[PDB]
Amino acid sequence: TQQAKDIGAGPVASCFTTRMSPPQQICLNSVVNTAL
Amino acid sequence: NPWTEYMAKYDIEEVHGSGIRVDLGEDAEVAGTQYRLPSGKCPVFGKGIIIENSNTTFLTPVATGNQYLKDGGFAFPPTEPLMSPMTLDEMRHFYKDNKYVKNLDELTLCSRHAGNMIPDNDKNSNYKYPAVYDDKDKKCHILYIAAQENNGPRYCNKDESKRNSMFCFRPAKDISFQNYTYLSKNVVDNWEKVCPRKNLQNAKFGLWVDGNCEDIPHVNEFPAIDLFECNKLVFELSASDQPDRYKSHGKGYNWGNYNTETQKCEIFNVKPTCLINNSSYIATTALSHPIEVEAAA
Repeated sequence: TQQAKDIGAGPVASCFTTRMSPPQQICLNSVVNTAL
Repeated sequence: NPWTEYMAKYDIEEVHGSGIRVDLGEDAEVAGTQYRLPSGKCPVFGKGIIIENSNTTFLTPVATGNQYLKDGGFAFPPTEPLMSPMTLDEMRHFYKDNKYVKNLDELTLCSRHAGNMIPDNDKNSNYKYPAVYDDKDKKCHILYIAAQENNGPRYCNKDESKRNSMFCFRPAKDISFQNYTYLSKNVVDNWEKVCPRKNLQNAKFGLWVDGNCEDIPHVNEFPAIDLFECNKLVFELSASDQPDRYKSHGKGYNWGNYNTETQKCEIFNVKPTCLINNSSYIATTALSHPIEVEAAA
């Protein structure tokens, strides 16, 4: 996991908010594969 | 030096400021972990990612739900409302009301669109996904996976029967990637002025010394059948942030003088500061598109 971070492995995310107003919520239809 | 501003776009350390082959130039905190993020300020023309021993193209969405890992690529999975892929038109519509973004060129718009998504754990809004713009279909593809290279039995597995194991992959330029442009969150909106794009016909990169443009005094010669293959080689040897000890800050073998007659890609790793008029040469960089040439005119 240290070396994963070091190669650019990212955080898991389920939904997102937008940076640009108006703030909007956006969700993945399903969970990203566990092995990431 | 009358060359100073013309040559400003070629000072890749300054105008790009990050890895090119692998760009992981910044860190973004999310719940106390510093994730590595692409951060280069220039578009990387023609770069894509190759998944080794695989038919999976990297713009395929990441595996979600019941899919195998090795069946998905790198791109955002489907969302509601659907954020990726998004065509140029869709983006112009979606961002029509935004003063800063609405009228951006397609590449910067694609970068700002990818950088619009805050992951739900990212209380501080640090994390911005990179993107790939495909200018044939005119579609922006947000990349869920920011990683660009992973090799060695340690961290990936090439076995096509183990479909939930991590795939190996590497960045590349390839004729099939000609229409792809790889975009960090930091792509500047004036990249057209301050970043390389076109290969310079009838020109050889040089160094300005005491009133004269001198040849690059030491280069690393690779044979190459054409300009495309030279650009590919320069890309392979260019600034890389792949394992702030691991950051290149844009330092590397980023420039090439391609001699079309001897078919030599003359590759070097210091910023050039002038041009020499030589009908045998085309001046390329790892950032430049591997096809487009600017007329000697």
